[PDB]
Amino acid sequence: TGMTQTPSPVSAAVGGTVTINCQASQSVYNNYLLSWYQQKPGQPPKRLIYSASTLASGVSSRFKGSGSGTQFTLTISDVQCDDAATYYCLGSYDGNSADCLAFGGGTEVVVKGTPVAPTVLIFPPAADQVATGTVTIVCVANKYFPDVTVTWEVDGTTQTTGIENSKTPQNSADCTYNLSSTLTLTSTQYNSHKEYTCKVTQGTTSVVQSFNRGDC
Amino acid sequence: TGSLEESGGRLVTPGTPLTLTCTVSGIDPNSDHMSWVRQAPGKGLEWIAIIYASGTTYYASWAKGRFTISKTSTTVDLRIASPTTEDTATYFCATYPNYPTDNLWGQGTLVTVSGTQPKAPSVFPLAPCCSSTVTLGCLVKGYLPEPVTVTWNSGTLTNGVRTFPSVRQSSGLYSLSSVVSVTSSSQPVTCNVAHPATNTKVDKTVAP
Amino acid sequence: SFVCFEHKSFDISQCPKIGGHGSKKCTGDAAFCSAYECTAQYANAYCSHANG
Repeated sequence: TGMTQTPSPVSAAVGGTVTINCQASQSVYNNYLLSWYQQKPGQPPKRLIYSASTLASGVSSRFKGSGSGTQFTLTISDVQCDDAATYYCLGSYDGNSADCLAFGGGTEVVVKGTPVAPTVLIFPPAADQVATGTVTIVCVANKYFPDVTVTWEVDGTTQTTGIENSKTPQNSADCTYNLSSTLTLTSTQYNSHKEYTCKVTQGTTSVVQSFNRGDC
Repeated sequence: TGSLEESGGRLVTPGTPLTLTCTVSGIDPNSDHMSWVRQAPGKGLEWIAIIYASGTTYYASWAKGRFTISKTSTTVDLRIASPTTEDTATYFCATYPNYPTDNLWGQGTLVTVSGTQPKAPSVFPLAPCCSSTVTLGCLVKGYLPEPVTVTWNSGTLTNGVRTFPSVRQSSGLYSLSSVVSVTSSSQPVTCNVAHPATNTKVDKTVAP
Repeated sequence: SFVCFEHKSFDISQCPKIGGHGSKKCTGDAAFCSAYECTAQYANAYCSHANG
């Protein structure tokens, strides 16, 4: 009735080994009818393993499955940037007595590659925005790892509202992220202040881009 | 040789019944057990139902009474009797996961259940304040349902493109940005934004 | 019971029963298919009723 996987995130350094655990409250049908899947953003899941330990065709030997009954593990050896993904177990049970098939909740793998400081760009709103009533300023942080935090400042006052962030999935060659942070204000709000600042912090160190409204 | 393709995903209001179709290619009529699976945005995979080669059907305990799975010689269908906003998801079809043959999945079909009416996006250029290399972009704001497609220069510009995942606003509409890194010899770049749901296309040309 | 022929004794519990579960694609004669799923394409095994 309950399938529990390792809590997210699992952080794995490049070249390391990671384990993902799947535990079932009941034994799977015939003890080994358990399969594992990898899902990257924007894609359907891809089967890695079936029968608990048999590698599916096309899949790297770096992936291994073990276990039986109620306890199963997926091991990823020599972890690469391309292994950044969410991994799921899938159990089989008697369909008359339980769910015929049941997925675990998923376990995200974050791959720790070489650290890199972000560069930051800021984009003032296009002139045609202001007449619509709503203004949207976009700040971008390029090609960075590990995670950053973004703070927005207008005339030195830190913004607490109207901020939305969107992060690309880890690059499969170098493990880096890209982030887009958007500050949405009304036109009168936007036309009340002069300086717009986006500050991207990575650990202790901070990178800033600013523009002055109606200035270039 | 085998493949699957889901269709029928669209924006509907709550309670509007909806049928989704999985078209099967290169696989014999009664040689696999076909499931439907869904995934809500940002959430895990949820198994919904299965139809065996024999015609036998099972449903997830939560799905029983709300979903009907059926099949023909070339398709597998899923009827969603009374959708709610909680049923918003990508719906996938898949072959039986314990067989040693390739486990096939389609690309999925996107179902959106909402009271809010479909809306075309507004597209605005992103340029730095007025260099050997420069980053330019397009802000695609205020659309429903997903998806939109964004290409640059009719698909000819692909180097150094980054399109951020969409974010859902408090309003219930979606927004995203795409940026591209180009050199000074680049003529102004054009983002081609398309929204299939409203049959809308916007080309916005962007220059330093 | 059944006699099973394997493409590369065979463990018939690997063949899903009707509405059941298993790890091998099996097909067979009319008696086998009355109790088991019969999936001929890419079948691992063929099972027929044992006389005697």
